[PDB]
Amino acid sequence: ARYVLAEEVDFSSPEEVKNWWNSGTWQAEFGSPDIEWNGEVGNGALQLNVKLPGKSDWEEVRVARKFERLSECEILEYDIYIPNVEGLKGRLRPYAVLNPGWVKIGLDMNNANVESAEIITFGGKEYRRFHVRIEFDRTAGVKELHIGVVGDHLRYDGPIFIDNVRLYKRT
Ligand SMILES: OC[C@H]1O[C@@H](O[C@H]2[C@H](O)[C@H](O)[C@H](O[C@H]3[C@H](O)[C@H](O)[C@H](O[C@H]4[C@H](O)[C@H](O)[C@H](O[C@H]5[C@H](O)[C@H](O)[C@H](O)O[C@@H]5CO)O[C@@H]4CO)O[C@@H]3CO)O[C@@H]2CO)[C@@H](O)[C@@H](O)[C@@H]1O
Ligand SMILES: [Ca+2]
Repeated sequence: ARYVLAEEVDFSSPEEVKNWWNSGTWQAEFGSPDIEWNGEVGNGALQLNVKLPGKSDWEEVRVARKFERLSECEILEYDIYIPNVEGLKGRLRPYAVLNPGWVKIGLDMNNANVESAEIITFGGKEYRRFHVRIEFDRTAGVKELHIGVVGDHLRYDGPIFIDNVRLYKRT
């Protein structure tokens, strides 16, 4: 099948951040501010301030945005960056959800142990980089994309960044 890019969010400007909201948590917490713009990471990225205790297999924080063409789309991609602090252990289990309908997509398709990760550099600082690619079916009536950042025995108190959110549809 062939696809074109329908929507893309690169967070080049802080005014994009108002389109995103905190859609909840599960066995994890947001700090304050929960979500903010960061202009160094990714030349602009969405910064989630999180606290994951690292005691269970599913410790989730979630952000969301409306996308008018979401019901026409079939592939989602995004990047997650985590500061390359020494000693971090555990697994990320990132996924996403389409709503209305709370349609969970990509469950356990992009899981990554943090210990053996690609790195990327911004501003002379290193970040662990995790790419997420999810295929799904055209889903009628959906209008919101929720991105779920999930830790699995990943004890971490600090920022996690999202960037390069891309949605593709068929030509
Ligand atoms: O407010 C918005 C929205 O929230 C809804 O509630 C959400 C809630 O906030 C959470 O996001 C919750 O999250 C669940 C995930 O969707 C998913 O179901 C996840 O499933 C995991 C599971 O926990 C477990 O880790 C499992 O591990 C397995 C593994 O699959 C394999 O079988 C292996 O062999 O065994 C292990 C161990 O058993 O893997 C699953 C993923 O594949 O569980 C999360 C915790 O429950 O989802 C809720 C919705 O279901 C609602 O309040 C809604 O009303 C509201 O709109
Ligand atoms: Ca960016």
